[PDB]
Amino acid sequence: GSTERNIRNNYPYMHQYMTRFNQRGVEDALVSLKTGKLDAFIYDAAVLN
Amino acid sequence: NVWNGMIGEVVYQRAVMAVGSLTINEERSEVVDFSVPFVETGISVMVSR
Amino acid sequence: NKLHAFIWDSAVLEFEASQKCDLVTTGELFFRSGFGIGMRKDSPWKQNVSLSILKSHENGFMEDLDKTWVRYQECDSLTFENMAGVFML
Amino acid sequence: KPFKYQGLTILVKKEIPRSTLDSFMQPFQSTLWLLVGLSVHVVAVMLYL
Repeated sequence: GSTERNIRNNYPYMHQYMTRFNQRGVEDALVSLKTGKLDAFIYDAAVLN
Repeated sequence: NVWNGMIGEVVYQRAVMAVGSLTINEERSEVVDFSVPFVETGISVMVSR
Repeated sequence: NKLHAFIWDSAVLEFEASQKCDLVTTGELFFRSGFGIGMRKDSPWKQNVSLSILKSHENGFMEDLDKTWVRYQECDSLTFENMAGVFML
Repeated sequence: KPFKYQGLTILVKKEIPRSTLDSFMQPFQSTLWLLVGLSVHVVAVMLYL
């Protein structure tokens, strides 16, 4: 997506560590963040709001 | 070097326009022709309270 | 206190409220839009200027500009004068 | 493309809640002071009686 491309362009090292916590979709990320499996979700402002 | 998805359909003349949650960035605007942004978006971090 | 309310852009009024303690905004933004680089219809600069603006948004240059020029707060915000009366008494 | 997203809003005066010397005399008016005296003195004397 666009968020991954922006992360790669800005902070490649952060992207390298973040690749191991990728999610299949938005709802899976939400249910993972509700539990302790995840701490922060990075995604576009409108959908997150 | 091949675009896939909504941008992929637009590039290869398979679709005149691509309405949807399409973020505007440098590479896409270089490859396709965007319109005026009608809603504010951007990277954001969403976490448990 | 010569004009009760001033209708103006969010950025300018937000900066003024940050700078001036006695002036405060209200929020609830309406008519959302974006500042643009106005210029003639038939100009070759258009595509390259738009690309440069988008690239500047892609990296933190616009964030750096916001930090340097806009995003700095002087005054945002019981007091002694509230209880001065009992000391007077 | 827009370089700063923002809308229209309203600026007003802060209207500081700055208080006066009588910040604790609001609940009762001046007359009640005489009245509260009339609620004590005439009692005390008759108690003495």
